[PDB]
Amino acid sequence: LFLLRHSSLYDSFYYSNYVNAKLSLWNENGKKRLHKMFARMGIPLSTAQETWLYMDHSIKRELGIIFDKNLDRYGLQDIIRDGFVRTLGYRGSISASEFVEALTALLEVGNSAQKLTNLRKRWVSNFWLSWDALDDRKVELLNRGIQLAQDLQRAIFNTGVAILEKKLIKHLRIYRLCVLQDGPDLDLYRNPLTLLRLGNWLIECCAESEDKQLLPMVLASIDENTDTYLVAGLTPRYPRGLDTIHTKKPILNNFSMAFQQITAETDAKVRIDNFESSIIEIRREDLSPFLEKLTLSGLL
Amino acid sequence: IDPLREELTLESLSNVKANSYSEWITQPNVSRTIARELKSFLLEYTDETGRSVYGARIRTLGEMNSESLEVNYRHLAESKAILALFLAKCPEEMLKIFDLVAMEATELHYPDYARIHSEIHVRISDFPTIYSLRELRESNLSSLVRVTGVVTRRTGVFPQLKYVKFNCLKCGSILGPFFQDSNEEIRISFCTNCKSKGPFRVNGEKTVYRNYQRVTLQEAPGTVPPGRLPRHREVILLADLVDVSKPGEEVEVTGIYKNNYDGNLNAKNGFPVFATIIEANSIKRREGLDVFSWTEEEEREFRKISRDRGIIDKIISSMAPSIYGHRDIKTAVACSLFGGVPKNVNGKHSIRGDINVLLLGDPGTAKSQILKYVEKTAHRAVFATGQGASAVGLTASVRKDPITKEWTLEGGALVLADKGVCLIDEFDKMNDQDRTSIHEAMEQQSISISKAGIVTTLQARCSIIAAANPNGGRYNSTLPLAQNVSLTEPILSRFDILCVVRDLVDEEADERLATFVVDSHVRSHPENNARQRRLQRQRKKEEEISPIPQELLMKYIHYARTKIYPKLHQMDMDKVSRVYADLRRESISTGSFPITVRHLESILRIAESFAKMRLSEFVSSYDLDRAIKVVVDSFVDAQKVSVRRQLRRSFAIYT
Ligand SMILES: Nc1ncnc2c1ncn2[C@@H]1O[C@H](COP(=O)(O)OP(=O)(O)OP(=O)(O)O)[C@@H](O)[C@H]1O
Ligand SMILES: [Mg+2]
Ligand SMILES: [Zn+2]
Repeated sequence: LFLLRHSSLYDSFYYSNYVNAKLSLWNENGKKRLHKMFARMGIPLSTAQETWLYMDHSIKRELGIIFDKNLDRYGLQDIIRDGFVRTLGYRGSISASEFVEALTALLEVGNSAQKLTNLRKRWVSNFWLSWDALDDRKVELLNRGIQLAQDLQRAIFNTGVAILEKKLIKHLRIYRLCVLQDGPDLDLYRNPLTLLRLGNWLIECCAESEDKQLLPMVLASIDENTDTYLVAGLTPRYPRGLDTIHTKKPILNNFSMAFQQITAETDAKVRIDNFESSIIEIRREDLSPFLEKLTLSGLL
Repeated sequence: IDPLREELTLESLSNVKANSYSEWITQPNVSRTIARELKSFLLEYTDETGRSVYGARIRTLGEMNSESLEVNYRHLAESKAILALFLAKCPEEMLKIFDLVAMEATELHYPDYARIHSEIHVRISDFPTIYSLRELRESNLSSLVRVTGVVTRRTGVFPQLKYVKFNCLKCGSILGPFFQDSNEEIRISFCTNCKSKGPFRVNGEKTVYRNYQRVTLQEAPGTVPPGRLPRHREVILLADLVDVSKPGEEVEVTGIYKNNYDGNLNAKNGFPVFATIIEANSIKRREGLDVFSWTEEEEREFRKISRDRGIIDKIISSMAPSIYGHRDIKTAVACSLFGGVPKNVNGKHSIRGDINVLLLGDPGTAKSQILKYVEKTAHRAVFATGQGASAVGLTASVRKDPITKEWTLEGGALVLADKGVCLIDEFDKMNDQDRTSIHEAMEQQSISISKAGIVTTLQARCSIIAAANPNGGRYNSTLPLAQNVSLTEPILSRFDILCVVRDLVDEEADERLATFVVDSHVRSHPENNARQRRLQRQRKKEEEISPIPQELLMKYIHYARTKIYPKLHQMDMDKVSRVYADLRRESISTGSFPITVRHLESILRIAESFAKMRLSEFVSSYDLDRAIKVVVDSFVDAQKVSVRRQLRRSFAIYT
């Protein structure tokens, strides 16, 4: 769940990759199913939306039993897991996943060639902003990171809802394409980490579950301020929490070699400089030709 | 075996052995039999498709954390007639048993639902027998009755004790729990612990409360026989029913008609008369539930229709088809009905989205009828006549709350029509003060009130459509609009589209008008399943005069005003800038009101409304040019003939 100990239970079940993938909350029927689940579990709706700290302590104590009793029915039996929790005296607890999410949020949204340099240097500064937060004397940075993580998750959820509702994910025998060209949150999708967050969100929902074949997904986002696409080549994933022989074998990501070959053949000023080869930057006028070349490559 | 645990059969319930129905129902064995039968009905009732209606109803009830399970009376009557008869004759005890059975059934689906709510009230929806406030007599006391009326009063929401616990003053003993009837207060005249007739008091700070509200239901003016006084009663709304209706609504109330002893009435009238009030059990508004409501299936139809190339023309034509001419009126009024997109800029600049239309012309021109039509078509509309209106009734009125005895404040005509339309007929006849009362709502979009120390500001964001006839009884085409109507320059400026109507004489036009009017009269003669056949013929005629059915259009207006907010992405500003410059260049002539920027704002508003017709969030060029045409024609027609010739000559591309 997403920031269970720093938000409301309803929000924890709402802004979650696995929960949404299992229940497909992006449509109204998913929200109705979630409401029915909460009603069956016995937790009221007003109580479920109260912050974790101020929520009634009885339900907080009995939560594990409630989850065990009433989650098999809705298929969310893989939600339960064992994780590390670190708490300092008289201060609220925090789990490893929440700490990592806060650190990533601080890295992402915390705070011609000139714009590129400014963006990269802002990311470098955010690196140090995150570095300090990793200490026990800088709890304020941790709280700010948690708030920023909440905001980023809300924005990514909204964008994913829009994409899924409008059915922008075209399907091809080899790969799947999702190109963004408008929206209110397109500014955020310039940091590779945020774009990868959106990619993971989309991969979990209907690309790894819902009886769908596993194909690499190419996700791109425009930025009119520089006229280029932050194309990212993501790898598929097997259903979460399903141990099997095929699950043991890692799913290799073949985007790097095909990307390099296509860049070598053509000339579109592709910026292959990120350490992760999955991400490049292609000019606006040369996106569709590059996609056609990738389709013809047959190397994915 | 315990005798108290034995249960009768279904037939034996019909055979009543007791003085009254309540005594029969209250018996243990009969109570258990009734509970079993009600549970069976809830758990085994199926419709034509065979779906268990009440299982899905209970699931939905649990989904929303609601404490009300609506039950259809017809289903109960069809399944178990005797139980329906008992519920009709003795509502209180049957409803208590039904509430217990419904709480068991709900717990069947959601085992832990008791934590969320401990009581699930059962509400009867469709009582076959409908009464009126005039025909209620003593025979209806303590029975379920369905009445129709209009709400004319309402009080605030207060908590009322649900279980009380008294105490003594001589010995200090504390009495047990009781149930507090909504109509009469609990009275104790003798103790049980000290067994003395001494005074008492309310104690036991631990108590469970419930919401309580009271409204005054009055008979519908139309239903009242010719010129008779309307009859009113007081309705009590308990928890889960408060704030379900507001003054000025037509509602149907199903509840228990109870009575109680009132000393004041006996002292006043001089005879042993008892006060009466209705304890509400369900409230509904007064086909189905609401035409404006639409479904997911219908939303797909609207998108298909909007794809039509000339949908805008069909919408304009389908508006007031019974009226032959006055296409400019139809365009303006349709634009007003569709409305605009209000805009705010960083909380520093506010732009109104409403569109105001002033209708002016010769006496017989189909002016009031169009306003009457748009009254029906509009979602929330209020109709007021110039003669029969006042500022106090247009802003608000102050009342005294019978419970708290603190002065409250009513809603006015403009307030009641917020986010809607405020139609005014015979506008020129209104007095100066009332005409000033509307200046604020026209532009400020808010009404300020200061009465009885209740200083506050109210929200009034509504479009105004006004109809009037020119001063002197006719429009002298030679003179300008200034002298023709007595309205002052400000209010005249505030109007966006000014569709002046002119009644001239022409042989061909009069022939066409006569033919259309006579055909309309003959078509609507009263003489010219059975209900389905009637609907089919009505649809035949409706399509005869309307390319689009009225029913679809009514929902179309609501859907467009709700879900679509068109915005101007990019468009050649220079076109409208050039039109504005030319308007100012040609408006310098004496006798023509200067073309202020208010016309430019109106152009944009009409463009947004026109784009709303297609359900397109991109304001294309065609809509902007059409809005330019509308505004230019509206301005040109208002001027004198001498200036009209030059204005028509100069403006050719736009018109
Ligand atoms: N173009 C038209 N087509 C059909 N009927 C028309 C037309 N013009 C006028 N009428 C008829 O003229 C009659 C005039 O009454 P209506 O209520 O429409 O307004 P009015 O009383 O003439 O208006 P005003 O308030 O300006 O005096 C109505 O019966 C209307 O049907
Ligand atoms: Mg009239
Ligand atoms: Zn006593």
